[PDB]
Amino acid sequence: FARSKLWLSYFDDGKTLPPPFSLVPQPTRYQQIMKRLIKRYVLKAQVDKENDEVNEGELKEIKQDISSLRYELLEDKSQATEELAILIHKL
Amino acid sequence: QPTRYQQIMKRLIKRYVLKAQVDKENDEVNEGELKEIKQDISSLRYELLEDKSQATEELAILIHKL
Amino acid sequence: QVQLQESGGGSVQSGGSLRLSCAASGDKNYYMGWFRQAPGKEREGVAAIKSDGETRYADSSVTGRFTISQDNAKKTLYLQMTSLKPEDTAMYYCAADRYIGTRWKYVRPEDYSYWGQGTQVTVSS
Amino acid sequence: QVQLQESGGGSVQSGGSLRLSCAASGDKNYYMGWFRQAPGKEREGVAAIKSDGETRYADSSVTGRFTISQDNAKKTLYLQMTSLKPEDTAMYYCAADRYIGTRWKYVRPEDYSYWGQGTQVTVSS
Amino acid sequence: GPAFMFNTSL
Amino acid sequence: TAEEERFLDAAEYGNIPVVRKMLEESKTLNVNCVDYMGQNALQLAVGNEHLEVTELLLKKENLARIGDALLLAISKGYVRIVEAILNHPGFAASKRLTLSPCEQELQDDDFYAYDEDGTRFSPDITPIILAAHCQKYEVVHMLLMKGARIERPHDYFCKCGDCMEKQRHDSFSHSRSRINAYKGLASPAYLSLSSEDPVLTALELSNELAKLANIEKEFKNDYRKLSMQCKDFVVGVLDLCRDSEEVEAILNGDASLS
Amino acid sequence: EFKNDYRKLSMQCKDFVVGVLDLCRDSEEVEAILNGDASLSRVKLAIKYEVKKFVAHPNCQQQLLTIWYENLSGLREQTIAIKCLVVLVVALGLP
Ligand SMILES: [Ca+2]
Ligand SMILES: [Ca+2]
Ligand SMILES: [Ca+2]
Ligand SMILES: [Zn+2]
Repeated sequence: FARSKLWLSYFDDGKTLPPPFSLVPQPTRYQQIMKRLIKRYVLKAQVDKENDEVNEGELKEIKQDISSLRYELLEDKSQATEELAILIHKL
Repeated sequence: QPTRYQQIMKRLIKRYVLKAQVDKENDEVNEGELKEIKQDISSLRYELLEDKSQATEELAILIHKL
Repeated sequence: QVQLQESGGGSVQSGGSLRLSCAASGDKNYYMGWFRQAPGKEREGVAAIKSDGETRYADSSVTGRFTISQDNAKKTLYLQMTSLKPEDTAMYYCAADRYIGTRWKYVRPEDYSYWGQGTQVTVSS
Repeated sequence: QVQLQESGGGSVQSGGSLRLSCAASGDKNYYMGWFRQAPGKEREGVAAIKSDGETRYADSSVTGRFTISQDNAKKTLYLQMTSLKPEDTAMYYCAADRYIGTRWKYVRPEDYSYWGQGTQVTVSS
Repeated sequence: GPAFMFNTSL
Repeated sequence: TAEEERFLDAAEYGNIPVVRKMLEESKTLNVNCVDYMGQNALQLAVGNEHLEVTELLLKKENLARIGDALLLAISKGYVRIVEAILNHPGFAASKRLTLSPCEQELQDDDFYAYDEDGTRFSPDITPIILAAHCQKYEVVHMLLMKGARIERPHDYFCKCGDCMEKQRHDSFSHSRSRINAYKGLASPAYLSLSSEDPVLTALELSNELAKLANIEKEFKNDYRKLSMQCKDFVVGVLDLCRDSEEVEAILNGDASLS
Repeated sequence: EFKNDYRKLSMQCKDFVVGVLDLCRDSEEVEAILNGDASLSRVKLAIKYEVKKFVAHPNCQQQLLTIWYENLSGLREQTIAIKCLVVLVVALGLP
């Protein structure tokens, strides 16, 4: 950072000669680039989040997915039994 | 056909590849790895619930014949 | 129970233009939509519009040629039908519901609780 | 729709040699294979070859005695059958498909969309 | 391709 | 549209019955519809590791983002999805895996494009380089079996036509392109599976990367990191030796301690 | 009293622009981040705002080196002694 400040002092055309010898006298292209980099940033940020450690709350979310799935499946299995139970009555 | 040095190198490289894969499996699990399992349950849920619905429609049309 | 009544239907030649109106009686109609039911088939979505005006259209066959809109303040739902085709001949219903959810963007008839009587649209080529 | 027609079949004595040819008409045939269907059973795989030439053979009974190959440029599929056995008597089909997937290495008939008429091969001992 | 084949087509 | 909203959710969350149904009966659906981030069904299915959805989408012709889905699958190490994508006539029939990053940037077919303009990774990153970067041993092997190789980036003071015109054109893409190539060459996944003598290859490459750290002062940390990757690969191979014969092979090469 | 809260938020903006600069892959993207819409407007702002990692990032540094060695492509790769050698050559012949 400090070296760059030294460089920027010499980029201007005013400081040419040393002090002893200085006595003698639809979207624009930028918008397209910004959109690419921001989308590149958002996707890179989401990838970096997915590289973070998994917490207990994230694992509890999966535990509840199995909990919800278990109730849906067991009730669905019970629906097969009741359909076959009433099938016997007709037969 | 291979020389003895080639046989030793093949053993050590296979020993290295398997050891590297074991060391990867010892790394911490990330959020993305857990999301992959969450989607496995998501995909499995849709397959099973539709499969359960297939039982109902088969029995529904069975009543029509009976 | 919101009361929906459809109007504007009739017989039009192919490539014509029609405008369906739906008068709504009640306040819990934050979600409204249009559904068609061709004979011999099941009722399917056409369009759906929220209170804020966010719309979604079923399929891409009706996109660009069918427009849904609502006075909202005046409690009326409109369906502007242009470039009519013979396969557009069906019975058109307007449905309303207080809430839909994440399935709103699918325009599915089973998510709507209040239904109108339906008006017959017959496009002849 | 790719058109497949089989040729080269016939009756051969046991231990003989046969060569089946399959003329393909169309461009989306990046995956081709040979399938046999013995009477009283279901259609089962024999071999399958990609465009790049990667092959897999069903079972180990046909490995080493059956060879699949394709002119590729000339749009022809070949099955070189050697050391024929009486159980090899079946109806041989060539099938083509644009894409298979991870199930390609199984040589499963249900993964192929375009089928030929099939040629009868009868090996007599 | 690979230098070592640790595994003929399976 | 509602059909595309329903289709994208089905692919993203692995609703295989719905995905299969829509790809069969629907005649008004564009498989190339994108979500709020410009990701179509294939990119959403690959990202969530839906192999069954991925194969259903790839059966549908005129499907887009085939090249990006492979890179996305390689990056996440979805080996089963990778071989499903590598079985798409875009890869199977052509020679995209064999051609170099330079030859790739001459085709200008936008095969590995993830959107209207741009790619998910740097354009110089090929499937084999990406697999080496991520250190996917099985993916590198699969690509190596297909004939994919990392082209060496030439010397820094190379006066050939390619190195002269690339430095003149950009001089920053070229500098980043050679780092990516060396980042794949210096990976243990590619070091072990490519050369017959990975220990000799890693030692020579470690010196080559160490010299470039001085030459490229601004990217010195990038090259020093890659040199250490080759340094601890040969230490890792030496650590696995269990008898004298294995040690004498690593230390003496093919008792001169070469 | 809430100095630590605001300094933490300032660093969040500081490493966001470094993160965007890190994603640039060719000269055009770098010239957009550094020059804004070759006046290094954003480089001067980053120095003014003491966003040190933005200026010290290799993507920004490689752009400064190009301007630093405008017509000295040969002197860029020369050794330190040769660079010190030309200082004396300039010093002796400076008048
Ligand atoms: Ca976390
Ligand atoms: Ca991990
Ligand atoms: Ca999965
Ligand atoms: Zn060169």
